[PDB]
Amino acid sequence: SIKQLTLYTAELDRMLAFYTNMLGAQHVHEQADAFTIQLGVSQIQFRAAADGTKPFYHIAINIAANHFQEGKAWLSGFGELLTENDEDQAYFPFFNAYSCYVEDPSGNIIELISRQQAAPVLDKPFSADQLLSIGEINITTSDVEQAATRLKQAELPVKLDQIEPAGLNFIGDQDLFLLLGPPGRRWLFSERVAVIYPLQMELDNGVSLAITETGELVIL
Ligand SMILES: [Mn+2]
Repeated sequence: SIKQLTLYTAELDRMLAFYTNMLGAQHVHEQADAFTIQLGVSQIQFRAAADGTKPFYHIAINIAANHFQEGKAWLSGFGELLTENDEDQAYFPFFNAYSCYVEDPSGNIIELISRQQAAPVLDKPFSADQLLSIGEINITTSDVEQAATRLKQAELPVKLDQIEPAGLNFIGDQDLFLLLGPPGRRWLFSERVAVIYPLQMELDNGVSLAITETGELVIL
């Protein structure tokens, strides 16, 4: 799992307000030029972006197998559900998962993903407290092959021979997938195209990595 994910935002105040309203004050902690949100076992720290930049990312959050429709209703309370092909939800056969989407104030593509066999069945109502963990984060890089190699050296599940430098590459198993790809292409459910912005993350296993502002994946 992702223990800590650090992202940048040009809209810190609006984002603070948005996530405090969505998740509750108990899940959000404000700092001077950053704040954190707790998503189950995962934390995201949003930091002030450099002037003249407007970073955004694609983040999917795991929810229970049996709570996709509740999650979808809940999400729609915070913004208009995104659509693709006139559909306001998606089914992904490869992940056997249902997904729904909204944009936050920075234009982040916030997905709720309900993995039908790779998530728990929770016999209990859905709420902000039932966001399980981070299920997806884009790793948008200036060198996909170099990135894949470093990730495998970091001992992450990478099938090097399958890596497509020009497309999206799913890295992981179970309930967490890093979306490794180049910039350029429009994200599903969004007007926005993949663009390199910096981030860093620490995994549950103690592995930590960074994407520099030029798109280099660097294993910290
Ligand atoms: Mn996704």
